[PDB]
Amino acid sequence: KMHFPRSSLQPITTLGKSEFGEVFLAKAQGLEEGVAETLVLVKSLQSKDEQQQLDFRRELEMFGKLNHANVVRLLGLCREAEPHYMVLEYVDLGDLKQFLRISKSKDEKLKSQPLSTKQKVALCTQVALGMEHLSNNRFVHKDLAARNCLVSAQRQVKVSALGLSKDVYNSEYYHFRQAWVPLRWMSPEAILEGDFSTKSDVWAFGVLMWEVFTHGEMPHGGQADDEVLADLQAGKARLPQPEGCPSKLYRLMQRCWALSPKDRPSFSEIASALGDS
Repeated sequence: KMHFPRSSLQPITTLGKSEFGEVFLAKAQGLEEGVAETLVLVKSLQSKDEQQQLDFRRELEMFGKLNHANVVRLLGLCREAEPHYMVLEYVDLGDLKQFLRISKSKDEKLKSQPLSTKQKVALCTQVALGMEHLSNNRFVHKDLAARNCLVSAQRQVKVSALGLSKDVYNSEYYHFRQAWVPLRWMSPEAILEGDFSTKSDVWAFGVLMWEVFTHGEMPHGGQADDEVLADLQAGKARLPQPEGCPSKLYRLMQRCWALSPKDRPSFSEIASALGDS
């Protein structure tokens, strides 16, 4: 495909483990013309299980096909030998969730740089633009959340797919029907029927906006996974309005959480709604 020699990868930091394998940062020598070494994100496929092989292929096909400022690029593939690697574009900072939590500590006495409403909207708009492109290209992400978005030091956002469910973000994944699913970001049809669509990505986007407006708080924090699932089954799952979130944008969040996927806004509609602000 877009073959890259693994011999030009110098591992720098292990980020964590996904259901596919290890996720690590590396310096990629002579990856882009002009630049000597490019810091990249590497996903390995250490699982020879059928489902994981198909998911790894699904991700590299998606990133390989998409081309947008708010979506990470597929920079290389190492499928010439074992284990296989997916080489993705990285950032100078890290994931969006980490950025949100560092911006505003729960301890008011610590130094902080809280995001203004304008800054929060700018982060949301960039994700909506990246997701509008992804969905325009008939793809379904299935794991949209702040942990899976990347941000630079100047708040430029890119939709990615890290899925560090085994360690770093193990608290955001739930053991359900023999799989580790992102429970607190899932619409009822996606988790209870396995029905994933652009509209299940719309529900997840609603949750992501909530994560931004709370400076990265856990959705339904203080409720155990089992309670979250039972509330979702009963149609009682309701994220509260964060303080500092305008009424207009919370109602938009609420329409993303419509029970029927047919009543949720499309990404083009969300990108426009965010533009009024």
